Amino acid sequence: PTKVEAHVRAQMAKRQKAHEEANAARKLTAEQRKVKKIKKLKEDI
Amino acid sequence: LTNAQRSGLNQIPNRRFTLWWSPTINRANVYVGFQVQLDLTGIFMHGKIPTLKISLIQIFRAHLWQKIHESIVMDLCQVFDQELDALEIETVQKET
Amino acid sequence: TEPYLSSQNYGELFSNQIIWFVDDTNVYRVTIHKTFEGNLTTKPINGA
Amino acid sequence: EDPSLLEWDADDFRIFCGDLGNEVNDDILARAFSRFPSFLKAKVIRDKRTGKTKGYGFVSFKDPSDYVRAMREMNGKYVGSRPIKLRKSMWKDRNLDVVRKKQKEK
Amino acid sequence: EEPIVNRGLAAALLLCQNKGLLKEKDGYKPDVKIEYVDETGRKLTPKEAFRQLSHRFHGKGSGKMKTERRMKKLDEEALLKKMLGTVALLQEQK
Amino acid sequence: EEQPKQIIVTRKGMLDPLEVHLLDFPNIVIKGSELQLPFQACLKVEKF
RNA sequence: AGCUUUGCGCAGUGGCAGUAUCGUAGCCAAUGAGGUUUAUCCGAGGCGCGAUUUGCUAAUUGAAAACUUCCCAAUAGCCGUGACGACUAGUCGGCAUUGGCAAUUUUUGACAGUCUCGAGACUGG
Repeated sequence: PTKVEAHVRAQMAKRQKAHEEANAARKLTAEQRKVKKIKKLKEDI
Repeated sequence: LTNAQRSGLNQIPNRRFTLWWSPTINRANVYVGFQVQLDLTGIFMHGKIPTLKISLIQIFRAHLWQKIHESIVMDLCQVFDQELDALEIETVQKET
Repeated sequence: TEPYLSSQNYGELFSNQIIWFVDDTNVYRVTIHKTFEGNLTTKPINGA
Repeated sequence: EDPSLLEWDADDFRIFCGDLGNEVNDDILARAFSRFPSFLKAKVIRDKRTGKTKGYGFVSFKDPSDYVRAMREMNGKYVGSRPIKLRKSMWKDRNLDVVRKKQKEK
Repeated sequence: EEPIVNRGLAAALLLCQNKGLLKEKDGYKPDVKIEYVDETGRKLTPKEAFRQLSHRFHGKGSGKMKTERRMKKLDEEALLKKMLGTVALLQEQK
Repeated sequence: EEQPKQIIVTRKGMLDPLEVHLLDFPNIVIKGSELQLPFQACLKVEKF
């Protein structure tokens, strides 16, 4: 019984890994947070 | 389902009734003969009983009459090959 | 209807043909619990 | 391994049409699909020693964008005298069912 | 509960019975057996004996997919009847 | 390979639904039992 | 810089799914739907009609369940016998097929079980 849900364990690891991939890209890497915090704080004086 | 399909679904028990009482309805005393032999089947149908024609065609569909005759012929020759020498038979011949 | 599993037919349980027993009696079970003043409860519990 | 499957493939996609009228359609199918898009190769399976059509036919399209519109529009469309039924081609040959058997045990 | 006793046969019969594994004519008994078999020797179901008869009658057998299902079904019977408890005991590792 | 071909129901009101729900498996045999086996004793052991 | 709220979108774990989820082009609806509780109070959708894609796999019937078969003929150890051949009626080698190959020296089983520290003992009542 360990073999079939070991396959599906590798596949759900693939699935959770793909969720973490789609969160890994589109992440505001290190400075896109900085430019969006800037365009939040720097108004249109 | 449609009104015509409900009609046909209620005529289904007439089909099983006609097929049930077929040996005494489809005889020659009951309907004087205009004996139409059923196609690819050895049944004669005294009287146009179209419900019985549909039921007996659906029984003998896919050449069941010829398959019955072929199976009985080949099983009988299987019997005659099983009992060849102890009836003093040289061989059998399934005729063409 | 198959011969029910009698005490003279149970010897067929142990040949090579794999056989299961399905006991479904204990599937739906309850507990009936009283407190004296007020009312009485019946808790459905898990079964097998 | 029949030596005739190699006349359509250019990594192009094949639509499978079946339930076709065996009295006709030898080039009627080509005539009908030729309007979308251009010159292509569309065969009909007419078996030998008989000259009778086995039903099904394979129309190989250049695009899988072309394929979706063609499939959706000509599904059940009156062609010769029977409405065509459309599915995707199998081509389960040796080099893919060996891979399928290797994917079975994994 | 019966052991197959060494120097003894009858305990094996009491085991297998428990397990349920059991014109001037010639003048003679013609033991007609009418039996339907495939090429492998298996005793054939009358539905599939009629199917073999009708394949030979119509001259057109099954397609490829139904022969795949039928052949894989026969070796499913062969693989089943030639025989996870030990794997369950080894997993019960915890 | 691990599916059974003979299933024995302890309680007699289950072989008739088992006939209905196992028409995908006509290879299996659903018989009743004259001997009932106390699998509520499995409930009584603390582990199960 | 970190925390965090709200709304929306994406994916994931789980749960639910015919008193559930929706469509509404027909009408009505914050210019108030719908209100028996608390009514000089509450505040959101309501009534009808109409519904609830796709891929994979299994199983059944059926002749056939849709991806480019059956049949006939022949070929693929020894003891005897027949010729051919070789060597002196006998012997030997190869070839061929017109009977046989479970009764002590072989190929149709004196084997099987037990016990003791590579070696022996016991039983087959």
